[PDB]
Amino acid sequence: LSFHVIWIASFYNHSWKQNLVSGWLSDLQTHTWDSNSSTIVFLWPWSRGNFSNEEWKELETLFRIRTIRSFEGIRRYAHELQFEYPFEIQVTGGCELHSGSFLQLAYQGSDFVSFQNNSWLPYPVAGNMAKHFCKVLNQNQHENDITHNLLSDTCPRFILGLLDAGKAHLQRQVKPEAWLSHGPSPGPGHLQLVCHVSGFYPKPVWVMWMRGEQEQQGTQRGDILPSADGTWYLRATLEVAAGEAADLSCRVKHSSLEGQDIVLYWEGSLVPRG
Amino acid sequence: IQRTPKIQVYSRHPAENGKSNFLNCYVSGFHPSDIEVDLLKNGERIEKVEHSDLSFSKDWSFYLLYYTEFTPTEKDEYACRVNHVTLSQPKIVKWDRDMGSLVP
Ligand SMILES: CCCCCCCC/C=C\CCCCCCCCCCCCCC(=O)N[C@@H](COP(=O)([O-])OCC[N+](C)(C)C)[C@H](O)/C=C/CCCCCCCCCCCCC
Repeated sequence: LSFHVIWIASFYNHSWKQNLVSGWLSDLQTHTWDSNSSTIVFLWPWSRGNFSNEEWKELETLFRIRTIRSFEGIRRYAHELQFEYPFEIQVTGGCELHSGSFLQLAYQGSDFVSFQNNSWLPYPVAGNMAKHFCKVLNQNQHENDITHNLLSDTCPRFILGLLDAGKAHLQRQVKPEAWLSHGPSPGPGHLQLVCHVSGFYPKPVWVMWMRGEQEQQGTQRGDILPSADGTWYLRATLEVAAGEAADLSCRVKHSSLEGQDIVLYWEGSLVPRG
Repeated sequence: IQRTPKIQVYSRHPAENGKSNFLNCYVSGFHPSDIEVDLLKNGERIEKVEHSDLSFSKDWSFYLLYYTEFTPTEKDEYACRVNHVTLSQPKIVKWDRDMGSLVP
């Protein structure tokens, strides 16, 4: 929900790093950072919001300065914090509105520290190094107040000119298509039937193998997977005894179909007929 | 702690010989973020494959989508080849498509 920013900082050795930053509206990517130019890149025309051209330049300079001090601070205190190269630091921070806000940092892919109200606190399991890291992070209270204001002030502001300006994207309806295939891993004397569902948006979707009106509770639904065009994909499989795949159908329900379910039948060359 | 990639291969549309389509390789759940992903046609690397910007899930494991526009024919097989620090050697996952009726 709403908006968050993610930061991927890879410290390969003391003299080599990589830095990736991107902004997300709900689950949609809306911005990227080009660290070559130190520029915020707008993936959609509406990802600017109503924010003035020059208000973005200030955010860019703040981002750019906070990044270079971040990489230098981490490398200065790496041995103090027992950070051994190579290591990765991930951050995600953002907000909601109506409401809520968050900012969390991981070291080597595990919870490390997070920002609560006005200061950084260590996750208890992260141990003494997380406490020592919070000493450096809480060095300057003014910098912390600025971090607070980005989460509780700037971030809801940003949705306020973004979710309205681009809900037309998040609320569009794109009908799925579906198709059937043979699954590659059946057990002996059995078949795996595969129902592919592709091209749908938004994400929520219903898919079941059926025998007429009877849902087949052996239907194993996969993860929903992304398509390059922003739509979603799902595979739903059913294991059946051979010959017992007669009268089976895959049924897809989706908001975009307005009750007109897609129904495909295990039939024709799939069976195969005579 | 290191986490090995999950690898899922899929097309955007049902396979129809001679119809352009998109081939996808979704790699997810891995850590650290360095990874090598190639799409293969008949065992050989496809040039100029696209991928999404690196991102990560709530549990901090990374994920990427690799894809390319392609046109299958009956004689072609496609796959996704992934290398990662967790892998002794690159893992190849085939695109599973049906050829249709086998025997005339
Ligand atoms: C990409 C598209 C973005 C679109 C955004 C539009 C809407 C934005 C809405 C919400 C955004 C929320 C973002 C929250 C960002 C969290 C910032 C926390 C980082 C604080 C860094 C300290 C500041 C500073 O500047 N830190 C430095 C200054 O400290 P100092 O003691 O020298 O004080 C200055 C005194 N002076 C004399 C006046 C100059 C100091 O070196 C810290 C080092 C900390 C070392 C650890 C690094 C921390 C890792 C976190 C990095 C996160 C980077 C975020 C980028 C995505």
